[PDB]
Amino acid sequence: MALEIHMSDPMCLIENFNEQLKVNQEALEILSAITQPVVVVAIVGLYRTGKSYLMNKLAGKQSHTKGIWIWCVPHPNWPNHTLVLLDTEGADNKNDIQIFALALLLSSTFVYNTVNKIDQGAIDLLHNVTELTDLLASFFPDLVWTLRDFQLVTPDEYLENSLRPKQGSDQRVQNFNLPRLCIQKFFPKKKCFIFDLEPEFVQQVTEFCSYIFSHSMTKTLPGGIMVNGSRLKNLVLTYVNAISSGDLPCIENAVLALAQRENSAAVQKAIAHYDQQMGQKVQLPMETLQELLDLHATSEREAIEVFMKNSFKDVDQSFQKELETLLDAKQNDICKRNLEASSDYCSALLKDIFGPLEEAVKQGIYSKGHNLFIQKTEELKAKYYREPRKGIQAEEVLQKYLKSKESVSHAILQTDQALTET
Repeated sequence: MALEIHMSDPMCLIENFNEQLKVNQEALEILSAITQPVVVVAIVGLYRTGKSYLMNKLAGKQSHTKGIWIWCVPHPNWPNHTLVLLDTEGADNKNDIQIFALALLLSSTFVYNTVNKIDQGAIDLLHNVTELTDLLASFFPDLVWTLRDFQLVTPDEYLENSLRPKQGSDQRVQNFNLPRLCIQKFFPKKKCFIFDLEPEFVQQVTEFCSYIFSHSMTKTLPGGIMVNGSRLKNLVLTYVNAISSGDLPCIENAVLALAQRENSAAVQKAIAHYDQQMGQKVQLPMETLQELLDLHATSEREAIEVFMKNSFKDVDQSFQKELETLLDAKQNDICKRNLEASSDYCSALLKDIFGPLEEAVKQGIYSKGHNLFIQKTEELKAKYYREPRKGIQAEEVLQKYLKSKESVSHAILQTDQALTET
């Protein structure tokens, strides 16, 4: 089951309106339904607003300030891959650093979109967002630093030269090297672009898109764990609830929370499959108990397989043992329902087979006599035993009914013997 989604316009994902970080639930239902692997490239534009121009070129064809906006499009070069675009723009206060580090945590490519040239303020700002996403192999996202509006030096050498530290040890050169060295090791792969309709300006914006479409990889987690639309939803809920609660987002707790949710979903898909198979193949008045248990075993082994194909790092087999106890409870319930259905069905058979019989004795039709009453009851037991499928509780309910009619049979014998003497 694969559901490919293509949306025409971007939506709001995280809201920083007022003071609390609110999550747009409608954007999560669209994201969760995505089954393909996602390539999340986050676009963060500082200072001047860029009318989300880079986001539209990456999508294949309004203000995104205090919050993150998401846009899911199919990858143009990678088949069966979903391109997820995150756009956000913003001395800037501390509330925008939280959403920038969020976009950095959710992304596999971080597009830093500033203006003019690389100043100390933009480096200090990028250094600040890397601290909220704690860093304590290749799951770190790559940096794409774009510069708008402007000894031959290439843009790549400029970015590598804008981060080259100067030797020294005073508390004003160390503070000059600390942010420029903290992002040197944070982003292992770096790329720089210089921007300036003009026929030459689109040349740099297309090779920027060609670099994003050819280099940006599927987002992964520590442990070689590919991320799709469902797992990115849990990453957002884990990271947002971490920031909104005052905690620093730890990544080892995000993967455990994701594992505990995919396992809870696994035991539900197993029970759902078991309920479907059991509800479609079982009519309660079964012929024999063994035929009901064989139906349960076939549905049980299929449910266990559905769990194993959807589980993810089952800790101590706690979810598998939980599933096996629920299946055993359904085995005891269906066997109890099988006996009740056999008793209730067989009770309705006696009301119709012995209905006219106990109604005939009420009018004294055997008050002759009794030898014709025992042979008529015996005749009705042959019709009851030759019913097509009545369950396994057929013998116990018949005897329980016959022992309740002993007083009626003894009374007919008294009347039959009372008139033979006269």
